[PDB]
Amino acid sequence: PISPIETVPVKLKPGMDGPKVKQWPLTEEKIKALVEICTEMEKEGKISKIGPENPYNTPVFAIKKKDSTKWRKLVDFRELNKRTQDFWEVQLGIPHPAGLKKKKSVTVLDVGDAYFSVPLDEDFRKYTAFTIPSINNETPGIRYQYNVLPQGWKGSPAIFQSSMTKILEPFRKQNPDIVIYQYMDDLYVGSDLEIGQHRTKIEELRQHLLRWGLTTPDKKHQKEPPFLWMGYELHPDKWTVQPIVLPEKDSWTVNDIQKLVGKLNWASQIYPGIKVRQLCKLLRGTKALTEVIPLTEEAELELAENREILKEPVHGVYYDPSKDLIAEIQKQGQGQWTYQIYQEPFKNLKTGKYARMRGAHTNDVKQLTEAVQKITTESIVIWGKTPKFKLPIQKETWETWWTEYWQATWIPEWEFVNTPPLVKLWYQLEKEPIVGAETFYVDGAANRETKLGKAGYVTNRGRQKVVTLTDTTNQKTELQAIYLALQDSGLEVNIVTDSQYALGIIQAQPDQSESELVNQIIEQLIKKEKVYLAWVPAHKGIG
Amino acid sequence: SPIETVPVKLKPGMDGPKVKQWPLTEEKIKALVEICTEMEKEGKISKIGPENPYNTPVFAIKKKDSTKWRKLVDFRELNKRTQDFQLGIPHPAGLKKKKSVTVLDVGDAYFSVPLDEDFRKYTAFTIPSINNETPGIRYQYNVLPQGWKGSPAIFQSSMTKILEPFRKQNPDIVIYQYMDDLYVGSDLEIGQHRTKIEELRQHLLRWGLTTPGYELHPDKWTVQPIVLPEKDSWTVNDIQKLVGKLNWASQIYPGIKVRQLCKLLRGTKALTEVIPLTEEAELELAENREILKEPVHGVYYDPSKDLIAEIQKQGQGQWTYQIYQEPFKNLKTGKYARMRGAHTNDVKQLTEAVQKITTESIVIWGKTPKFKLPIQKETWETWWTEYWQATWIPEWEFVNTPPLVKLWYQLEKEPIVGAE
Ligand SMILES: CCN1c2cc([N+](=O)[O-])ccc2N(C)C(=O)c2cccnc21
Repeated sequence: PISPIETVPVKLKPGMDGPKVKQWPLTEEKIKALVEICTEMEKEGKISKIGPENPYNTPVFAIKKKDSTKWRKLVDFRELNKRTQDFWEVQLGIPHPAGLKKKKSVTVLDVGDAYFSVPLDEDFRKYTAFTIPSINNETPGIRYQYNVLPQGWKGSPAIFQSSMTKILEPFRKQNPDIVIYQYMDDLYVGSDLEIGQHRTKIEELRQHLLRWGLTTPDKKHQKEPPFLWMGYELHPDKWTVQPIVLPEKDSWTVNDIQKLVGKLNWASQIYPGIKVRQLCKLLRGTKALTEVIPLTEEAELELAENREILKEPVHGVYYDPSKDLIAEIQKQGQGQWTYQIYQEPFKNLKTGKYARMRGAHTNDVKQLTEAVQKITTESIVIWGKTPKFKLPIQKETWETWWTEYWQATWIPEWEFVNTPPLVKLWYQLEKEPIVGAETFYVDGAANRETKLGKAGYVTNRGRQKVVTLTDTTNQKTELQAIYLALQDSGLEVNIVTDSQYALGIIQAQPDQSESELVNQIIEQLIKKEKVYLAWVPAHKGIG
Repeated sequence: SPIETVPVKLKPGMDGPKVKQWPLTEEKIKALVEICTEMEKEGKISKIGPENPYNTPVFAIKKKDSTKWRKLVDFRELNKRTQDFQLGIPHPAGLKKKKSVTVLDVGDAYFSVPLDEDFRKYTAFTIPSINNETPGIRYQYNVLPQGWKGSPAIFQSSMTKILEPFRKQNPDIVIYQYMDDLYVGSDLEIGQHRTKIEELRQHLLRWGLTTPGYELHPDKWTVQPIVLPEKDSWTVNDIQKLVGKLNWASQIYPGIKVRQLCKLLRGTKALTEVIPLTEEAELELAENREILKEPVHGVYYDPSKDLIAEIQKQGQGQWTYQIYQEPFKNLKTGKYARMRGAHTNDVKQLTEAVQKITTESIVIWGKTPKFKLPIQKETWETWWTEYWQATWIPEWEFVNTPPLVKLWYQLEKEPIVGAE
């Protein structure tokens, strides 16, 4: 049924004109059908016939919908959709189950073909014109146009949403103890009323929309809890993680592995422990997407251990606003953190994990800091507030690092939690030269073009060394110079270099890096008891 | 209660802003919901549909000495896209020199004035909902928006008139309007300055708008010299440190030389080894201290070029900055110590810092600097608004501090005792 709602004014993108595409030829059956179907909505006032003063056209198709050996229709609005203006935002981002509060009951109403309930701006209707031909392409084709928002058209979702919002405003005002959330063509209503009462209000609302032409579905098929809402199995009092089925199989294709690793990765958010390191290996060197790969037994043992993790199902709890939010984090490995946000211990609202590709140069604390921050942003998106943090790092350690680090950084109110393993400062360069320690003056150079270099050092104690490198580069050389001094030095060492990169390290004091070389240097820095590193400008006298 | 409206337009070719709303806390979505239902009533804003695709971020803040939430919109994008423009707002050169200046919030004035019907769309904004459980509440401005650049433009006239009598009756005072504010400076002692300011409000209040230690003190903002250390005896290490500093510094002052000191540095000696200064080193040094006793000659501000502010965290609560237009030709530079109470957080300290520096830029050249911040975007975006308290918002980019530019400025001079 059409409705008495103000139409939303709609225009084509800057300087474009309506669609003008030809209509495919059709079987006696696919034409017969569409003629029946259109005469239908035609009588419903949903679509109206148009003459030749309309030069536009969109391709109508006919496909017998599954589980109905009866004929249905489909209009191809691709082109019109290209030429239509943009709207603000149909689907901001998805609400997360952990952000809902429990309700005694939740009911869903199918405001189904309600797109055909809302009317289309009269002016725009012309662009929606379409044709039903005839058998032998006689003379005319039977032409029509939508007087109502068409299923498939770019604007339908947005307009349909704003419309429904107006329409629910009065009911919403009178019943603030009730909750409505529209998503697509489903009205999800929930509340804490005694069930009879709740039943009553829905009927009320059902009559309200009904005043607006928006008819609701037969008893023969209404939906009931749990609700499958993209990934979760939602109950009014608790949510549950819907089944993740790993096909146990005989022979495995590259592609299959990709999809497999895809799913397993989505999974790890809720089930950390899931792993894919060996399963990823089966990819190296793959020549085709359909080439079969032999499952290394390291891969069997892993594929196995994951079917087990995905056995134990998981249930979470909804949000209670009268309680504090707690976010706890753990470092699973280098650059790997896991977290769980909960209100009542062991009663988790949400969990997740992060892998941090070392990149240029970082340190564990900096990395913790980014975890907190990523967590902090998602908490604000979910519960409009940020968690109290329980963190695996001492207050002493954090104070030392941050007060001195070169970049501005911060961590919201938090508290140390002694859950091993704690994140700590792997090493710290001394601030002034060490007394009673050897001093290596290191230097390294390479011919940019030939990639031929030398690296070495001489010390205040008489020692010296030098090495020749093939296929090297300048930075490598300078670094290598530093590596050697570290290797041959002993527990305490002073080292002078004119390397630019040394300035980076002195500043950042990274504990991870992309460079296997910087990494070697770092392992070395860690082993020492005391290291003072110093930079002097290049090519001046100093040496 | 409208008037005839001045048509505003987007610079040619441009299209409206379509900036995304940053997530907000419960606390502030509530505050804005209230703030907006009210203004909607008063006819200042109006709900809109989906047919409007533009958007600009919003948020709420509270001024120190304010415990009543204030709505602040981010119009930087709109402003960049808004045509420039008889009263056009000129910057004097007098408050740079005043003994004191006072900033006044006259943002309220604009809401009286209607804004052209066809430019309203471009002012669309959104109050988002928690966990996206609801769609956003979209509004748009019917009157002149606060923090928009067209706003003090259009209200120029009304403003000149409103003021003239305080003006002509006190030409010993300066008044500067930079967007939602009015800087009011005088050399008159505090007694007369404070009292004369209050009078000025009353002068304003009288025409309608409420217009609200704290006092500023221009050109007490002197640039400091770089002082070089002094020891009884120098070590290999002190010299190396000192030499690396000077070598870089010579990009600013080309008369700084490092050869006689570098000489003492030939020879693989132990860093803790003490070295006495050759009389040739001693002079070269004394000669550098001199070149350093004053700012580089030749740096002149150029109205048609962007102003740039760079900050370096120095640790222990300290920060150093430099305003310039051309690298190494600084117009001003300085040191900032953390505000009492910001003892556990950098983002707090840094936004305070940014605010003070922007203010001075305004006073001096009436222009906001583009900032270069020693912070990761994510860290800044997540928490900057929490502590922001100014009607305007300057431009910024996130960077990585070269270690050298940091060692240099740490060297700036400080009061022998302080201010007492
Ligand atoms: C209150 C309705 N509802 C619910 C809310 C919601 N939102 O706010 O975005 C999204 C989905 C949703 N669904 C489908 C529910 O089943 C539900 C379950 C428990 C509480 N509120 C639930």
